[PDB]
Amino acid sequence: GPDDPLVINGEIEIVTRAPTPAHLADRFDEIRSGWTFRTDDTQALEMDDFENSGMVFVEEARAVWDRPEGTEGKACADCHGAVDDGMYGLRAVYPKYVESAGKVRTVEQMINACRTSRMGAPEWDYIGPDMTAMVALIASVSRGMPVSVAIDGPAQSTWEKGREIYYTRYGQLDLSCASCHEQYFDHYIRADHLSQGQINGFPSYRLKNARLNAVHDRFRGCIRDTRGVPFAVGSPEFVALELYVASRGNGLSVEGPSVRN
Amino acid sequence: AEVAPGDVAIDGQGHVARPLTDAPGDPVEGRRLMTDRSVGNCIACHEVTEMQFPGTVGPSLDGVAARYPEAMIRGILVNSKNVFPETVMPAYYRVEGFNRPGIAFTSKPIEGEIRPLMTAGQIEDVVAYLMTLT
Ligand code: HEC
Ligand code: HEC
Ligand code: HEC
Repeated sequence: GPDDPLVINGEIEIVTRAPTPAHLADRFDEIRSGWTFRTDDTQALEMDDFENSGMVFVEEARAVWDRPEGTEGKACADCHGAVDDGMYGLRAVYPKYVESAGKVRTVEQMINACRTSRMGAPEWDYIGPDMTAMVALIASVSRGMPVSVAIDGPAQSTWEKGREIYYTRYGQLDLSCASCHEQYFDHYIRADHLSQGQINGFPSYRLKNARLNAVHDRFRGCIRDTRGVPFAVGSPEFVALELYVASRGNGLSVEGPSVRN
Repeated sequence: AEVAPGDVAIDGQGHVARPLTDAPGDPVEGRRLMTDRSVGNCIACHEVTEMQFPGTVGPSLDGVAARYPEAMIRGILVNSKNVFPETVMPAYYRVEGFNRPGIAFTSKPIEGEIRPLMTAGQIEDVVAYLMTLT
């Protein structure tokens, strides 16, 4: 049900409904996880890692985390230690302004910066399976922590650009993210129950395509489906949109990898 | 002979008092177009019980012909925003003004002339179908 509690493995409390972030308060009476819009059967799949097929990829990435790769003969673990310690909390605060870059960066950009400059290893395709499994492992060790992305300070112009995108109609169908997810959440489009379009549960394991789905891959698919031309994955436009959409869910718990239609 | 997108005669309620083509509308083809996910895809948003798994974003169209005149129904299909300003229903006879329009779902930019989502004839067919909904 929409108001039932989500607990994972009998151990991790997930906040699935939260007071609306101050910047969005005019628009929603509260913010809700996508989990709260799913049927009971689908909801149950996220309650135990043994039933969440998304966690099979996470367990694979746990082995990658310890595997030396690249000309430097190093594994992530050689610098960051055990992933449960070294990545604790990170998913809750990205995208964020990164000192060394003088810009807002996503987790995927950071990972590929380490692969090339510190590991001597090939970059992973931004929305490919290797990257998305590693981003899911990083999400999974912060589950239950509230999403807390900064929207002001050095992130402000980026968040504002994201907001402009979220409310811009695109494609020949002429629809904005807000057309569906703000005005019509809790309605149906054909057999799909519209949520608020939150990303606190990403990468999502979709029962439809039986793989993990990267945030930028979901964004590209949504704009394509307006009969429109999406921005490139990893582009400044989708980095900005990710910051802004992440902020629409501030206060919900990290949930990734989640299970969705 | 079809009235091209540039040329449609729209009053100030957005109503469109004459047909967009001289070809008579076939309501059987109308019915098909509405549930064709490539053309009308109307059932994504609208229930019609006369006709599976309809959306709830738009109102049920049962009885629509009892409640609105034909000119208003045709106006909704030419450019819904003339009748329901800021609606999420697409403009099915508009060819200008889109941001980043793509060729169907291929993510490729439409370069050159933009064709409307439906033809004049397709619109008169849907209108003829909708007119059966009394
Ligand atoms: C030492 C040779 C490293 C290896 C191997 C890997 N990483 Fe790394 N990483 C390293 C440093 C010195 C830094 C800080 C750089 C900065 O500009 O802030 C990082 C940082 C990250 C981050 C960002 C962390 C944060 O606190 O915000 C991430 C997400 C990250 N590294 C991921 C990562 C992964 C997945 C790796 C294996 C593929 C990996 N790193 C290896 C140094 C080194
Ligand atoms: C209606 C035609 C839509 C538009 C415009 C956009 N989205 Fe969407 N989105 C839509 C559906 C029917 C669904 C599946 C059901 C649901 O959960 O809402 C989605 C899903 C998403 C998600 C996944 C939610 C989750 O896993 O919990 C996200 C993150 C999402 N949509 C984002 C998004 C953005 C950023 C959009 C503007 C670029 C956007 N959607 C437009 C339908 C529609
Ligand atoms: C969702 C993106 C829609 C699609 C696809 C179609 N329609 Fe629609 N329609 C939609 C809305 C939200 C509304 C109500 C106006 C508003 O913005 O609040 C409508 C309304 C109509 C009507 C008038 C019905 C009434 O007011 O009682 C008609 C006749 C209608 N729509 C027809 C129609 C057809 C034929 C479509 C496929 C070509 C179609 N709509 C798609 C939303 C959406």
